[PDB]
Amino acid sequence: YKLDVLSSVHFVPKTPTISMEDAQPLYMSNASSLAPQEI
Amino acid sequence: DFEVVEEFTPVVLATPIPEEVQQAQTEIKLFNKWSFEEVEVKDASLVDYVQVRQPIFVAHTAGRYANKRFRKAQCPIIERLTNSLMMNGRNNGKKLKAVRIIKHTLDIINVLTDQNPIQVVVDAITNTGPREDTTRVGGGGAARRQAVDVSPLRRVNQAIALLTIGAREAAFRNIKTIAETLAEELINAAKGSSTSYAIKKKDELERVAKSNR
Amino acid sequence: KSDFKFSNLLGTVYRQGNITFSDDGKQLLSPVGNRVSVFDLINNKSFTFEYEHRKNIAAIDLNKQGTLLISIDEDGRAILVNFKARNVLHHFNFKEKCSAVKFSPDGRLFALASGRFLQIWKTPDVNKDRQFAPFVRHRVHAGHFQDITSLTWSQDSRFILTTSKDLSAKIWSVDSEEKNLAATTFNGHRDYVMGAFFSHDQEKIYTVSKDGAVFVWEFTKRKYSWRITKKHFFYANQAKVKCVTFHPATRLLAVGFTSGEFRLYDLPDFTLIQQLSMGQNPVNTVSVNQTGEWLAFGSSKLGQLLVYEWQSESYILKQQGHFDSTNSLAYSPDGSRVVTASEDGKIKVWDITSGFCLATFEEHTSSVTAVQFAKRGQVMFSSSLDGTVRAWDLIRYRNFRTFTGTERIQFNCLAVDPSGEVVCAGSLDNFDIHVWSVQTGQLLDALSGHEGPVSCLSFSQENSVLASASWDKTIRIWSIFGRSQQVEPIEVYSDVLALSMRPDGKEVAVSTLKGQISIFNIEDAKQVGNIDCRKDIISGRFNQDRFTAKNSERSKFFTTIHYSFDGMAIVAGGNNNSICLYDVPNEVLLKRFIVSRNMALNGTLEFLNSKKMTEAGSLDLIDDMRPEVRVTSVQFSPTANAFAAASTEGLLIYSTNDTILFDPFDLDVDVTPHSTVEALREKQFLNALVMAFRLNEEYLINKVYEAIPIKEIPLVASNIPAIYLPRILKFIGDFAIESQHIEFNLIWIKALLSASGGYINEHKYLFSTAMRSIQRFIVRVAKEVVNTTTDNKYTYRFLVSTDGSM
Amino acid sequence: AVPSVQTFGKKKSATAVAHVKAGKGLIKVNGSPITLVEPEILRFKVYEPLLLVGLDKFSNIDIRVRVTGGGHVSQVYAIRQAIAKGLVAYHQKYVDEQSKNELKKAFTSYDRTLLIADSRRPEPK
Amino acid sequence: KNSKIFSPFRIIGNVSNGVPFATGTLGSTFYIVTCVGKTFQIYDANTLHLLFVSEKETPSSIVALSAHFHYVYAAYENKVGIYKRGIEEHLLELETDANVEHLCIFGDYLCASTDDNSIFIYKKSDPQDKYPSEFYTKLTVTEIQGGEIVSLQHLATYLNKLTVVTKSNVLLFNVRTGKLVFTSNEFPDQITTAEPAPVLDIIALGTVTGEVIMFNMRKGKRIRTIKIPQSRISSLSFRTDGSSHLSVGTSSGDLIFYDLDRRSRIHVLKNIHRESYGGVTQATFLNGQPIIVTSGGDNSLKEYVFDPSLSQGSGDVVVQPPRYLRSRGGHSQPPSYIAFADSQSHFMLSASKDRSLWSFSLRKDAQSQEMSQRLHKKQDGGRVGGSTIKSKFPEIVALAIENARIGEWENIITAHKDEKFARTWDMRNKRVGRWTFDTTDDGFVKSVAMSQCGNFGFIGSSNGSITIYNMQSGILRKKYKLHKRAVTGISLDGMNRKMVSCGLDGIVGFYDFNKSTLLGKLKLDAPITAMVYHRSSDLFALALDDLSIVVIDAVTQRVVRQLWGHSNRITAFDFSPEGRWIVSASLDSTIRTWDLPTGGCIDGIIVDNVATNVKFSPNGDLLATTHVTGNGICIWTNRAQFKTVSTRTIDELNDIDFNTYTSLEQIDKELLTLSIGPRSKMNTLLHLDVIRKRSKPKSHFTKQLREGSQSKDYSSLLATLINFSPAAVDLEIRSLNSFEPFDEIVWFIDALTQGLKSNKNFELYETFMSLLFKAHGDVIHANNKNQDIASALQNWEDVHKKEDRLDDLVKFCMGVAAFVTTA
RNA sequence: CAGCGAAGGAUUUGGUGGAUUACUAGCUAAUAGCAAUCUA
Repeated sequence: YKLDVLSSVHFVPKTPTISMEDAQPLYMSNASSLAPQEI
Repeated sequence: DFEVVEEFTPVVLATPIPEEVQQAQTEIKLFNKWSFEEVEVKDASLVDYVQVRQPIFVAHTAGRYANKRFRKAQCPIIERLTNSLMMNGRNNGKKLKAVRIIKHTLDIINVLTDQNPIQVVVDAITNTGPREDTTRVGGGGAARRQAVDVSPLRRVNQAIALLTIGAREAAFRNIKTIAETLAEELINAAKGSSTSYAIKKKDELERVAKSNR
Repeated sequence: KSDFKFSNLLGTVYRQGNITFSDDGKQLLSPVGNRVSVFDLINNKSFTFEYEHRKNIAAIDLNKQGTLLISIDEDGRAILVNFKARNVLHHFNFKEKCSAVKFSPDGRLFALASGRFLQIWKTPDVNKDRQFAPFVRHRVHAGHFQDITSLTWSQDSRFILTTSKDLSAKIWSVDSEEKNLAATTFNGHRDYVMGAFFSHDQEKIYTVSKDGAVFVWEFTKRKYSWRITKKHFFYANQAKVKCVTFHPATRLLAVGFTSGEFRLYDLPDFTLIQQLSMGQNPVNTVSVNQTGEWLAFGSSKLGQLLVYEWQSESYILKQQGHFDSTNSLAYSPDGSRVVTASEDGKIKVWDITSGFCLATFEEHTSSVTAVQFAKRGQVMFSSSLDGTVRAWDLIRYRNFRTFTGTERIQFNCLAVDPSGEVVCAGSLDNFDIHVWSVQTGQLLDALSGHEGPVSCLSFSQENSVLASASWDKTIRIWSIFGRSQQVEPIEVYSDVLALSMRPDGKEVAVSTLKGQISIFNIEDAKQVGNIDCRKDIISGRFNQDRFTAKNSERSKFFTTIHYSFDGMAIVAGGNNNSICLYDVPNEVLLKRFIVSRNMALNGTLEFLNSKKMTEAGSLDLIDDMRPEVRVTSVQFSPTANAFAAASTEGLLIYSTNDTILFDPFDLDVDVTPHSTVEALREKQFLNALVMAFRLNEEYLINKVYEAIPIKEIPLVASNIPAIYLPRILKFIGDFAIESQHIEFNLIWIKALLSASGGYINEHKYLFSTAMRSIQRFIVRVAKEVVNTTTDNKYTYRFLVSTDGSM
Repeated sequence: AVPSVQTFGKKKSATAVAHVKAGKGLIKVNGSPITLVEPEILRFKVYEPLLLVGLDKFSNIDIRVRVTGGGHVSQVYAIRQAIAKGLVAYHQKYVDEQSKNELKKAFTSYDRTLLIADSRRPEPK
Repeated sequence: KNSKIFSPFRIIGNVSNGVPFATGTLGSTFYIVTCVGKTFQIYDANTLHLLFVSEKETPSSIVALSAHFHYVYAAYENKVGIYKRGIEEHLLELETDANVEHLCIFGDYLCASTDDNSIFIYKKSDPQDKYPSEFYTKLTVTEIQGGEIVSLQHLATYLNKLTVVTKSNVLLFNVRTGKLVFTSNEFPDQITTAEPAPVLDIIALGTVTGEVIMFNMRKGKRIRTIKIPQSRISSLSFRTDGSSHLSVGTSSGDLIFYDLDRRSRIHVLKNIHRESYGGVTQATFLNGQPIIVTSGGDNSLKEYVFDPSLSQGSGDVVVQPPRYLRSRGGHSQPPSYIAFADSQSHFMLSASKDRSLWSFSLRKDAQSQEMSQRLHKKQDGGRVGGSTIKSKFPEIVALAIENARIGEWENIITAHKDEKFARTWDMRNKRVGRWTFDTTDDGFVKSVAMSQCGNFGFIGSSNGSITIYNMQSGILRKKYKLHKRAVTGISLDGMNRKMVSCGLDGIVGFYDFNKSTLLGKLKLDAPITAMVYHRSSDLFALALDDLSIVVIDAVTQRVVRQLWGHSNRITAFDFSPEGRWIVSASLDSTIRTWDLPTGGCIDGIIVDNVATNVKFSPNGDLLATTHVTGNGICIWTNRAQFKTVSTRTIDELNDIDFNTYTSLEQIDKELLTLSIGPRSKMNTLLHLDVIRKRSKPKSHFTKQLREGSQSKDYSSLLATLINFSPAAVDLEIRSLNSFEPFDEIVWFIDALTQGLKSNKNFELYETFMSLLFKAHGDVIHANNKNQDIASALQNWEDVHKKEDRLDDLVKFCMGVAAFVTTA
């Protein structure tokens, strides 16, 4: 990160129950997103 | 009525240009003599396969019309004719000579039959292009053929080839030059008068296609 | 047709300020950038306000009537806005850096806290007209010694309780005739007191320090004045308190810390109810609905927010965005959901109807350079600097293929055959185009011919020829398939960026580095024409550069162009703050948008303020870097006139609302909306329909369209003339996507493309954006309704026809 | 001092330099007048930059063109390319940029080989 | 008249009018309260920004104002308004019909004087409150005691005295007992100014002949006299920074600085303000400051600073002349032509009858600055013509802006009065452009326009020729010659395809560019005096001379609208930037709005002065009108942007009135209809178990149900059921209390049966049935063939069978849509 | 050389003043006093 932020033109910005996981994939209320081959 | 005034001082420049040239700046004519407009492909099916909508000055455009497939069917028909006319073992490369002899050719085409020689050569192409032929299919290696039809690119190409080599073969050992020989061949082909080499070979090929149909 | 108002800002769901619910628990106001977004929760929608601030905003409030809000940025340039009309009302300059503003529960007085002074002002009215100086100052109080940190009212508008980075926290009466009722000052905390709250009756005063202490002041005895009754504590060790709120009637405290944690308590008992975290970066702002069911937590550094229902633990929306890393864009081929590819390496998937994400893809390690969609909606490819072009299914929402090179080279642009059988990517350091089969993941080939890096790629959507553009000042056309592998080069003047080819697949627009954009017919190599696009893109002079904006040449060119979907208008965007759009037959600019008008971004102003210049160095390079403004990739939507542009503040999305315009079509003296409504009430429905189309007023189209009855929709749909089909087809699409009369719409579509299907069939590109919205409507409401009604049918049939009793 | 502009033009090995400046309307190739240019059948290939767009655009400039190398047809293509882009560059710098891209539209609609030579060839099939 | 679309906002670009201003101090600050016609304005004096304005106008014009510390005392027809921060805090109605003339403030006693030598003095009720609110008494000077009044003031260190200055005599008062005390001597000519001195108890008073008497009222004498030849004196002041300097201001536009310690003219100033607009109306030193604030009647306020001396030893003998410091002005005559510069509605341009051009800024009113007439030198060798003296330009008639190539070459064009050519300007660097576009047929310029690509300018001469020019060289391109009298309007499209000419002959000529032929000609039956093209929507509205506003669309060349109804010449239009309205002002003192869809007249404001020019902002929020009189420019705020307005033809269904249209519930009962609102209610209801299971971190209804059961209709139950939250819907429907009889299950299935019988909300009724089936369909499958629930399911499917036409429809439409979009 | 062309023409450069963000007045111990003083 530090070497490719100085080698670039455009700016780069940089226990409890859960950290809540706000960046979630797979979500259109999907549970069995597996393929039938994969089952 | 109405007018549009674009120029406000006439053309008086220091190198005095010829008057026919500064008259040709109003509209482009081939060789400064023949207007490309009011020239129509009388046939259908060869329109947009003989380029006449884009006027030129001389027949020596240096574009690239052999790298793609069909883009040799877009360079204009006059220099298509002169490029086929340059083809023989004695006189390859000499397309300036080819340009000037088709200049003399279509000039005397005009002075004989005066409509405009580009119209003469366009409907000469449409009348000379064959509409069917055969193909020598195997059939056990017999005397076996079958009539097929001809795509218009092959029609235009074979018409140009027939006209040029007919002019060459009729001007081989005669008093006439290749210029006036191509002129009379194009005039006979424009009338479709069944006399010239190309129209004779066209009717012969369609005859054997109809026979072996 | 080309009057794109600023519709929405997708991405960056919160960055900086204070979240605020409305009065009714329906809308959530989030301080997104220099603008304010509004998320409508139940009608699952959103918008962003069109007005802009000159720096990042830092205070939001609207009155409890929900009528007008004010918003204050970093230097106090307060802007107030009719909330129900979305227009600005008045600008104002409070002279110093505000921290918190609060309207009254009455909503007739708002007080704010600029620096150490607090000041009560009285509000203007929505009903009284736009005065010149509408703000009448009520009073200003100066009882503090350092900056105020927070501010609250009583439940009535009589007392106002303020708290500061000065260790004390004080109280005030709003009139001059309640000075004995409250004038005192509450000392006693160790660190910055940032919470001060009345109870539900105004007798208990809860105060909250920074280091986790909570005192409960109460007006009791050893006349007698505000004895602290209890020192409750938090005991989070390295987590000092960052943001406090307190719902009074349900008696709910909510505290977010430095550690990225929050807790909500029932305060008058002091019982911990919930303690949990959202990440390793602090909860910058809590706010709570008036009915106490919902809370809202904003964390600034990762740019996330979360509305949480605490009674039944069900999250209404949890969202996370980016900043200045929005490296490319794509639409789904039905213009319903958007894909944002961002430079930290992740693939957010937004949707346009709402404003929210629905799926990230945290897979790549380094940056993701470009994405695009393929194979009938539901495959999209993403191309990175990891050395990876990887596929993504957008139904199972998973990866399924990953093509690499042979040596880990960074990729920069990709394209994909519309018949999704080959995927092509181009790099900065190999001069080649890598082709992969996609049904089998092996490397098909690498095809060459350039001698500089390939800047951009595309596939023709019909005849499958490929067009690449590279810094050899060269565009190159490959015919790959069908036994030939035939190349054809085309020279251009300067080096090339940003190829984009027309939806006919007949010509190609390239955006060269000299500020020009050329168009090449690809059946020939012939240039049709070019637009000099240089002298009409305002490039902002930066803070640190020592040349003028005129002689600057940082961005006097474009870096991503795109066509419209009729092949008639190029939108273009670059590393400057202008996104322009041109129309290619007349070859002329027809609109230029500026993307941002705040100086917090770097390259916005072409003329910097002279007072900041000193004897040596400007006064903004003195640290106590600044992000440039770029528009990395721009696309027109498939199913709208709208278009999106991915800039440093996320996706800007501009759109047409043909509601507010008079955009008629060959009317004359007789045709009048009164004439169409009389033609409808004398029921010549075809004549009233074309009589409404000529007005091109969409509410007349709505009225005539609804008032046509069912038994002759085939008759009018037969008799409707040819030149109105794009208008009626696109109208039925963009009204039916959010309408309700589903059987009416489907009768209309069936009538239309039964009576005139062939005309569409021979004018596919005339209706390409028309009947894509129709297919979006079909497969995204009507097919779902049919799916559940068939599931009910089959579950009934099974639960009757089968038996069993044991 | 006097407003001038120098452009180039290249066919296969012929090279043409064009000094275009403000003047009275004289067009000279190696001191010879523009009319006396061999091989006399491509004099219109030389003429078409000053003939497509009308001599009124040539009334105020004068052009001197040096040519080296190549044969006859290469020299006349080099001459016409140098004349064309010299006129375009003069109108880009000293007069109307609107007239500049008018001229560029005219030349590119006729043939862009009159503005950009096709250099990078051949192909290893 | 009152309006209903546009509300008036502010008259911008206006600084002074000629009333003597006043000044006030706050700490170590200084504010200048100047009058502008009816409202006043409060500048500060350090940076001379605007600070305040009156929040609403006065009934008459303000005749006299003064200022104490926070408060501004305005004075008009019969009253005196005590104001604070530009807001009126107390009216004071005088006990007469006589018009008030002058006033003064001192201590407690306010003192105003009417136009018949009657002096109402007022007193503060409490010697501690902020302003004099209570009438104390009424003195009256009679013609025995002196002439008719010309000023009054309380000079300093006088125990509740006052000094009335008449035209012939000075006369004191003791205002507590209402007594006169000391009439002065006789004065042999009319005096017109009297200002006190910062020395003890003397007052300087200047006459109509140019002499200043210095009356010592304690002594009752005169001390000295400054004689000046034939100068109508207007305004005195003194400088109070120690070095004694008197300063007279002569109504011939002169400002003379006298020393008093050695009776010498320090420096004269000639033609500081214009002569004919009153000269130096009021000039004063700020006390303790070596600066001067002058104000003329010519809409100008200036500050002149005295520099420190260059003689460090001599000092007070060598005085440096006054420099010029900050100043704020407008043009001093009513503005002829008015444009809006940018799309942001920030800058606007005026050009006035006094031949000056200004760029006003309606955002912040210290940004307004004059454009400058300094010619760019001819770099081809020529010499600048015109005259040798730099007079201002001839009067501006028309002009045209296109901010598309702003500052890169020349930007805006203008068209002057009766001169044969039409010079151009630049807006970014704000001065005169290089070139002068000429008509080439000796006709004066009458119309100017330019392309929105910022290249081509368009001159339309009085002899019908339209010459077009390029604006980065200044050369001519082509000369369109169609008309045979004065061309009055030029425009060109957005995309430069077709242009429109508009003559006085009635010929409207539709030409196109890039092929210089014309393609359309229209003849109207009147002469034409104006044309406004709406470049967005391709309509353009023309004045006529039978008072029509003929709106023609440029594509099919129809006369598409004809707005009738004016009584005199229509001086101006503008399109609303949406193109819905034409606002047109005309010489019957009216300004009307035309809703051009309906062709109607929405409202007509009867404005008191005839509005010459009317312009809408690039964005639809501001309507700037300029009138026959008034030095300013009145901007108007349309309330139509904040609330929707009617459409109703006035002369001195509600949905098509208010331009809107709500969608009906369903067209009939034969048609299906989804639920009103979000289309995600279906997905959240079908998946809210897995939604909460993925979003987890690691009765009234039964009452209504049996009510509707015994009343045998469930419409009230369904109206309850539809519209509450999915969590509460599932938590309610999950528990339905059904062990033996299942009456509740039969009631619910019959309720959904009655619901989807109506063909309404049927997506919601389908997902409610599916929610019940996932909830406790196990008991339905268990005691299947229970007669009641089997009857409920039987007639439920018998009503469900009608909903197969939906999937027939959509599986038709999807297949044929895919076929016509692929093949 | 020419012409343009009202009692000069054409350039170099300093200083001051106004803009470069959207105009609600100053100070203090601030529900008030000050602006001549916060002291008893």
